Amino acid sequence: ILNAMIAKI
Amino acid sequence: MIQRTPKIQVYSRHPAENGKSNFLNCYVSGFHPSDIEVDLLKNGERIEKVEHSDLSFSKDWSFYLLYYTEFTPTEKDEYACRVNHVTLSQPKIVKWDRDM
Amino acid sequence: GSHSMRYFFTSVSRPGRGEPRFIAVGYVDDTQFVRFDSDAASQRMEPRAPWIEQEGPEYWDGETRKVKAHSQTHRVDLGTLRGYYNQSEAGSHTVQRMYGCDVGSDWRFLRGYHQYAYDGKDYIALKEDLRSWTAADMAAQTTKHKWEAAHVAEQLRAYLEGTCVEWLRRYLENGKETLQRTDAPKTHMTHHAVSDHEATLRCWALSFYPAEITLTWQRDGEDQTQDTELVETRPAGDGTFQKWAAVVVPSGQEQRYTCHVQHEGLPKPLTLRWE
Repeated sequence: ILNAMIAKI
Repeated sequence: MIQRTPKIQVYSRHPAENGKSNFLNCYVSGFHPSDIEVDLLKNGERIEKVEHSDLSFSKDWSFYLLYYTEFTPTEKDEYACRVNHVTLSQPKIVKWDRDM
Repeated sequence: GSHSMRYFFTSVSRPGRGEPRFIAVGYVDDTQFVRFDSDAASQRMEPRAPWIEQEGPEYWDGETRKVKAHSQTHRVDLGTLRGYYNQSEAGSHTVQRMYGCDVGSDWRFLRGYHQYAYDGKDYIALKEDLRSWTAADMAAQTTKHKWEAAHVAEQLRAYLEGTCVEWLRRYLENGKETLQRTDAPKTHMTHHAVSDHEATLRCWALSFYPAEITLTWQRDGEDQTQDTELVETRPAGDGTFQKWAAVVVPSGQEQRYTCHVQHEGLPKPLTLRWE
């Protein structure tokens, strides 16, 4: 499964 | 910006046997950016129902795609792949060779 | 054997043509099993392997929600990166992202990855210790400082060492027939008279899984690496792969040449000879 947190650059 | 030329291979999924159902493949890899136009050709004419895999990329970030379509090879029908990309001044045509 | 799970994300801005393109794909070893396409009609995470289809609505609804959250971040990233490099709004630009985990033969955590690229070049990447960042240029260091303050690496490490490997094991057991298989290469040779005093010997390897393989030619036992035409391993389209290696041999010297095949699905390495 994907990671649930995706921080913006 | 970075621009890399696609490598092109045209081939069948199974060893070519005249009169037996198969899949014609054109594999474009190693290219950048992602915009690329790929066409399968039957006797110089574009094949309509052509599918392609989902865009992915290698460790070096260059993209690869598999275009494919069902076909039954014969002794006389010639097949080929026609690829266009920003790194190509004109479309590159690779002929299908059944022992390559 | 060892196994890996990887997610690949591509984002391409389309000036004047609306929203950016966004494509996500997931892999276990060399087998794709999920995909999401911003231009496709469903707007869902979709199965691409039969063994992931048994996952229920909660899996698909949650992966759809998360993949949309990846898409939204990449939509913002394109504008942000455009500003970092003082680029105009007229040009199309590419962002790529990859992350995932490796497990060894004991199926325990071995390695974790998170890499980010802008216009084909490395931008920022998590180091092997999963605690620090490698930033390519000055712009990337602004992202590095932002992610250090927000402890982005702390959450990534927990995902890579925990969730990533746990679900990798689950996928390996659920798709055991597809993912814990090896298909040995089916091999044959061809011989084509190019002219009257030399001929092409081509060593084929077909229908093998996984993609890793070694195809080499020897003459009197000596490696012919500089004199061998080697094509890139290519997908057959049915989940197996293909590769061949060819050498131009003077007529009457065919008996000197041996082709060697090394693949996980073979009980022992192959030595082939035209005779």
